[PDB]
This record gives sequence, C-alpha cells and structure tokens, in this order.
Amino acid sequence: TTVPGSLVWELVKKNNCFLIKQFGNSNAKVQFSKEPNNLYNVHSYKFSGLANSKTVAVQPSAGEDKAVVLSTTKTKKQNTPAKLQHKTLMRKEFRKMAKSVKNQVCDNYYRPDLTKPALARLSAVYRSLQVSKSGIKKKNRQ
Amino acid sequence: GIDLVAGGRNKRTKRTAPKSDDVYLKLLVKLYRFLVRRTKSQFNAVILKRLFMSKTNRPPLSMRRLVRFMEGKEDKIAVIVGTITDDQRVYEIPAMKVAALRFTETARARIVNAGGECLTFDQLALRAPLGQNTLLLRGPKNAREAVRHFGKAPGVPHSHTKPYVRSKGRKFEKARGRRNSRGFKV
Amino acid sequence: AVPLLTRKIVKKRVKHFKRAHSDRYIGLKQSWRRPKGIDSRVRRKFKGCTLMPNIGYGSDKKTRHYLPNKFKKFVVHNVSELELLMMHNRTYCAEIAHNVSTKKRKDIVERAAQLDIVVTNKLARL
Amino acid sequence: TARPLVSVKALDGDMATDAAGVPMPHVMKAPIRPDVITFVHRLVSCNS
Amino acid sequence: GRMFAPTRIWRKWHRRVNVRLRRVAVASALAATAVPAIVTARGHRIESVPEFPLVVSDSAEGIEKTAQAIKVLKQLGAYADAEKAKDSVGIRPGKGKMRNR
Amino acid sequence: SKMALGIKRASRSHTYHRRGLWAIKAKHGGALPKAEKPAAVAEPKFYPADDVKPRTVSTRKPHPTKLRSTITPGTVLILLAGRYMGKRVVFLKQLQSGLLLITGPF
Amino acid sequence: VIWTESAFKKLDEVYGSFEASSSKKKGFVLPRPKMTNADLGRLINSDEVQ
RNA sequence: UAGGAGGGCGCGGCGGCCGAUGCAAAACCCGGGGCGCGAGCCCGGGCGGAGCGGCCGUCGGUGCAGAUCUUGGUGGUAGUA
RNA sequence: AAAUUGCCGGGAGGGAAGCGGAUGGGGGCCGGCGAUGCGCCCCGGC
Ligand SMILES: [Mg+2]
Ligand SMILES: [Mg+2]
Ligand SMILES: [Mg+2]
Ligand SMILES: [Mg+2]
Ligand SMILES: [Mg+2]
Ligand SMILES: [Mg+2]
Ligand SMILES: [Mg+2]
Ligand SMILES: [Mg+2]
Ligand SMILES: [Mg+2]
Ligand SMILES: [Mg+2]
Ligand SMILES: [Mg+2]
Repeated sequence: TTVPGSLVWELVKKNNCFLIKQFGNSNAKVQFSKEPNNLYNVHSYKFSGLANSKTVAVQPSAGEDKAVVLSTTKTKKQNTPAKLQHKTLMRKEFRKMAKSVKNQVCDNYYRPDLTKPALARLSAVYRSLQVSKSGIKKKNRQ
Repeated sequence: GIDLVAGGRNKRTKRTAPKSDDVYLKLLVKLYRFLVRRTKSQFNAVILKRLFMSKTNRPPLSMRRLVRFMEGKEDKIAVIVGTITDDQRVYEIPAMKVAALRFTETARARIVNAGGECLTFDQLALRAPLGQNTLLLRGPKNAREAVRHFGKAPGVPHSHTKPYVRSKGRKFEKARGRRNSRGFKV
Repeated sequence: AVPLLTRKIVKKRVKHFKRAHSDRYIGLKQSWRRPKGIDSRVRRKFKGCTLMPNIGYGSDKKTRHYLPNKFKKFVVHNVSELELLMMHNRTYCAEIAHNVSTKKRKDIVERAAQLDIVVTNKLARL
Repeated sequence: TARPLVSVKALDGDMATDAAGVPMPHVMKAPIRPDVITFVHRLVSCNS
Repeated sequence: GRMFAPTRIWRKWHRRVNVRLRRVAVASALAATAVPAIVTARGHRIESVPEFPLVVSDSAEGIEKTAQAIKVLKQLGAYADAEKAKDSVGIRPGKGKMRNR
Repeated sequence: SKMALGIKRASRSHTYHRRGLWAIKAKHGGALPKAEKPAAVAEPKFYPADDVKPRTVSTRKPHPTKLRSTITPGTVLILLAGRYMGKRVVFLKQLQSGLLLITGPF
Repeated sequence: VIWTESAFKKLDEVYGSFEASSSKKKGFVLPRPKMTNADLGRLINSDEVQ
C-alpha cells in the first residue's frame, strides 16, 4: 500500500477479487474474504488483508506433515511484492508454536489486535494437520 | 390508539452522510465524526453538518469577499467548507491561512504568491481540532442564478422574480402584464 | 462441529404466505403478490381471509438464517472456498453447490471432515 | 528536495551500466478517485 | 404486430465526457496502478514481481518474437498473471457465443 | 413478616453482621485483606475461535425448598402418582435434597 | 501495468506536475486531492488531536 | 385507497472479478429438506445430454390474472342436439 | 411444461366446492432427526 490503509479500505470495501459475497445484498448477505493473509477471512477493516500494512497469515504448508507457515508483512518493504512478506516455516509442536506466534504478533507490538485470533487460527490449522495425519477418530459433536 | 401525528416519528429529513461517494470526503467524514463525538466542539459539529451538504449549499467564495472577511484578522485561520475561486478584481491580498475543500488552481497560486498557506480540512484538523482562533465562513447561497426565479410568482404584485424566458428581446414577455399601454402593469 | 447458538429459535409463523386466490386458479403461482384491489377482502383484512406479510412477523436478528442445525448456511463450489470456514465451523455450515460433480464433492467432503466443518450435503450424489 | 527512485529491473543479456532509478512521476501520486473512474468508464464504454 | 415504442437508430449511443474529466480519470487510474494492494484486489497474481511500479529496461523494446516476450515475462513476475489469463480463456456464456463474442 | 425480614436483612449494619467482615478484621490485621492475581496457568492447550467463556461454578445459593405446615415427622400421607398412587404411607423425615422420605411400612 | 524504461521517464513530460503548461497536454494540471494525507490513524492519533 | 419516496428480490445483455460442467450443464417434475415477514433463494431426488452460475459497475424490447387482449392448445356442455 | 384425459393405490361426501386460524387422526419424509466426548491420572513406547 503506497496509499494509506484507510484509503485502501475505502477503495476495496465493496468489490475485490478476494471477496466472496452470496445471498444478495439483503439482510441475508454472507461475506467472506479469501485472500491468504486474512485470518478469520471475515471481510472487515480489522481483518482485511489488503487495507493493512501489518498483516499476519497462519497457513498449513504445502504437501508435508505438520509444518505451519506464519507470515507477517514487512511494513517498510511494502512496495516490493516479491520481498513483501516475511514467511516463517515452523514445524515444532503446538506450545512452542504459540510462544513464537506471541513473539511475532503480540510481544513485539507488531499488531496486538490479532493476538487472540492468530492463535485461534493456529489451533485450527494445527489440529487440521493433526487429523490429516491421524484420521477422523473423533466425531467432535458434543 | 394514541393522538399523535404520524405516530410521533419525525417527518423532517436531513443529510446524515453525503450522497457523494468520494472516498476522501468519506474519510473527512470519519475524522470529523470522531472529532464531534470525542471533542464536543460546536465548531466541529457545524463543520460535519456542512460536509453533509450539496454543491448548491456549498457555493464558491472568492477572495474579493474572503479578504473583506480577513481584513484585520490575520491571526485567525479562515475556514470555508466549499470552494475558493480567485477574483481578478482585487490587487493586494494579505497573507492569509484558509482551509477549504477545493482551490481553483489560479486562486491557490494567488494565495501562495501572496505568501499565505493554503490548507485542506485534515491540515486544519491538525492545528485547530477544536477550532482555536478560526473564522468559519459560507459563500453566498442565494446568489445563484436559479434563485432569481424563486419566490412568489412573476405575475403577482410586488414580486421581482425572473420569469423563465427562452430569450431576451422586445417580443419575449413585454406586452400584456408588463405595461399600462397593453393590458396592465403586472 | 458443535453449534454456537445459545438461544432457542422462535418463529412467529411457519406456514407460507400463499397468494390470495392461488387456490381457485392454476395459472396463479403460489408466490405472494400483494392484492391491489379496491374492494379486496384481503387488502381490507377482513377476518377469515388470508393473512398478509407484515414486517411484524419478522424473526429475531440473533436467530435469523440459522438452519434447524443451528448454523447459518454458506454455499461452496470448491475446496478453495470450503477451506475459508476454518474459524466459522461453530456458526457456519457448508453446502456444496447443486451443480458440482460427484468427484469434486468427494474432495470437498474429505477436506471438510478434516477441517471439522458441518456439511448438510455429505450424503449427496452417492 | 525528495522523491523516491524506481529501480529499473534489467533483463538477461543486458549491458552493464552505472545507472540509477527513474524518479517517481507526480502523475503516479494523483488522487485515486474510484467514483470518477467508474463514471468516466461507463460513458466511454458506452461511446463505442 | 409492432413492439411498443419501437427501438430507433437515433438513441443516444455515444455519450460525451469533458476532456478535462477524461484526463482526471486517466490520472486516477495511473495512480491506482502504482498501489500493490489495488492491483492485488483487482485480480492480478503479483506475488513475485520485483518492484512497483514495475519498470523494465529499454532492452525490452527490441524484442520481436512471442517466445522472447514470454522469456521477458519470466524475469519479471508477470507470467503467473499471463498464465492466469491463458488458462482462464473459455467460451462466453449466453447469446454472446453466437453474436460473434 | 416477610417485609420485616427483608428490611432487617437489607440494613447496612446487619449486612456487615451477616457477611462477617469482623473476624476478617481478626485474621488480616485490623484492616480488610487484599486480593491477588491467581490462575497463572499460562498453558492453554487450545484456542477457541469465538470469544472465550469458561465454565460456571454456580455462586448462587438457592433457598432449600420449604416443607408444608401440615407435615410433621410422624404423619400418614397419601401418595398420588407413580405405581403407588393411592397408597397410604408414613412420612419419616424430609431428606436433605428437598424430597420427602416415606415408608409403607413395607 | 508494466512500464518500459523509455515510457516511464517521459510519463512526467506527458502528464506533468502541479505547474501551468508543464504537461504536454494543454490546459491541464494534475488534480489535487481533498486531503494531503489520508491516514485517519495518524490524524486521529496525532498529539494535536489527542 | 389516489399518490410520493427509500431499501431490496427477480429476467437478458456488456466491461470486469470468482467459479461449476460428460464422475452430468441448462431446462422441467416432486406427499423431499430448509432460509427470508416477502419479492424470492439454497440444497435433495428423477428426466435430461451440453452448456451454466455467483459478485461489482452499467445497460434494457425486464416481472401479468384481467384489456368482450393476440396466437396456439384444452375442457364442461356431450356420446347430448 | 401446464390446461385436459386414462389406469393403479389412498382419502372423503344429507341441495356446492375451494380458502384463513387451531390442534387431532392418517400418511410421506427427515440421522447435522439426536451425544457418546472432555478433563485427572499409571504404563508402553512415540
Ligand atoms: Mg399502539
Ligand atoms: Mg396593479
Ligand atoms: Mg372501496
Ligand atoms: Mg414490454
Ligand atoms: Mg408472461
Ligand atoms: Mg396469461
Ligand atoms: Mg391486474
Ligand atoms: Mg397435468
Ligand atoms: Mg340429490
Ligand atoms: Mg380449512
Ligand atoms: Mg396435523
């Protein structure tokens, strides 16, 4: 974003390639945003992955077991897309993943907004990989 | 059953957000929403309510009137929520600090070459958020050519309203109702 | 895969709002059309005649669009937009769209089982 | 006196030169005005 | 019989925009080309382009062949986008597939 | 006198007397003790996506269900429901959970 | 947009700047935005406002 | 009610974006399941056998129960006169 | 495709039928129609 974050939001709050909107524009409207670096994929300015300098992504890696990528945008390198995101491939267990995410998101005051949400997505991604490894042992309905 | 007019719901209307979907104007709107909410300055209230205006409620104000309004008040920052047009009828303009939406590219050059500083409303919100030492202004609203047509009808006594005429001349609405010698004098 | 809704779903009317005089004729569809007559017993709302939709029959905002499952539905065409319900599976339910292939449905359902997303169509096209 | 430079990304088989960036145009900094863009694009695409 | 109010050739087909308004709009579009979030929102695959605004040397001017143009796109990051268009070509749904579109 | 009980309970001085702030003026000096920052778990196994809420220990302390005036340990009662409807039994005593405890005798 | 290095350096000569007759187009100067800085974060969180 | 305005639903194109489709598209049928107050929408099953949808902007020969409406079909009258 | 007709299976009928609101009785259809998992522990190796 050469232009500021608020302006990018006012530019893309109504249409962009990563926005999946269904059920019309009535009270039934359902809105998600499917860019890689949006955590809840909720299309709001808090979570928007395009209108922000400081964004974090938590994704399962390519085909390989139990490797999670945590990426944070580099604020200063921002007009350089090839060197725009600091990606971090970590493969340790969950408690040491959570400490490192807190290190990279909340503890350095990078963006404490998304302290809890980034960790929640980390839990979801981790257990997704865990069940891709083991299988459906639990119906997860109680 | 209760004896109310339209169930009590307010029947007047006002703007609550500009019809204009200009993103910069929406950002000023957000800023001044914050300011009027957290600051409680009546000046911010008026500025907000005047960003919620149409371009016929935001007429241009030229320097020949702005300088009148700045004659002896150079300490206070002029604010006009509208447009500043130049006016080739004035010669010496005091170095003045004016905040506005737009500056006609010749009027902004006039002000800069006169040595004043030419602001936008965000720069105004920097060094006068509550509006310290500011001079709010409005351009002439009823000066618009269309307004010369409004009011009581052209053909009733004492009305000086311009009637819609497709062209001026002797043949275009001068005959009967505009003089004694053909009918009556309006 | 456990519903998040903690409020009982209440519906002020479950019966549909069929068009007045949809019964006597076949050409009239069942869908509602406001009777515009000047002497229409439906528009004058005599008792014993069909009920019109008001706004008063509206349902609670916090229990609106929840299926009987207690999830709001979201229709997905592919794995790409299936996977973006990771942090909504307690409140959003995927439905694979009606025109996908059975092959892609197997893939979406396999993916949704491991992302733990409720799906109401996992027994479709097989 | 400050404007950023844009480094030119040379290609393969490109001669070595002691070259620097092109300074950022002022046009590339103009207000981004989506409503005017959509209005003007509506009319110009109706103009064909 | 007829159609109601038959279509006539003297509709307003071409609309006029002020020359200065066209120029202002071209200015805003050029400005919007420079912002990586706007391009990425607008739908171009740019995760490997070196710099914005993406500028290549004049050695590009001399190329002749389409393979050479592809090779040029390979140093840049554009070729992901070019492939996106190439594999997203598909028949236009609707009457356009028989109105010469 | 439910109202008089309510007033006497609601009086500030008697609220002191009930909540027993005295004998809390005994243990911790002659001043009311401080509270601290417990619960240093710092070991969350799993992060729920929605806003987190933990389980309730019900801190509310319901009044025991009151017994009828015309019931005294030693009455003969009449059952009404269940398989023993109509049986005439003996009320021994009200057990602690709030239900009557009866015998036939068997 | 991918600009070649010839086009990029004359984009200034074509569209110009905030100066009369600087552009190769007659009667045209770049529009100026209604805000110099559009960072509501910095405005609202500036020392002056806060 | 006459009337006025706002917000939406829906049909068909164009400029864009995201997709589906011979492991079955469009259409149509259903005592199938739902969502919305409602226009309407989503899913299931069958026939079907090749295309189709969603979102943003925008455009239009755009929404039918009447007009002794127009074209085509079908009834009761009637196995009667 | 509907209008409309036939056959098969069901239903109901004292000079109309159809429709609205109640449930009730039949059907027909719904397993995201309705759960079995959390914490504590000890091995037995991973
Ligand atoms: Mg009342
Ligand atoms: Mg007179
Ligand atoms: Mg009447
Ligand atoms: Mg028509
Ligand atoms: Mg029709
Ligand atoms: Mg008809
Ligand atoms: Mg009608
Ligand atoms: Mg039929
Ligand atoms: Mg009879
Ligand atoms: Mg009935
Ligand atoms: Mg019933």
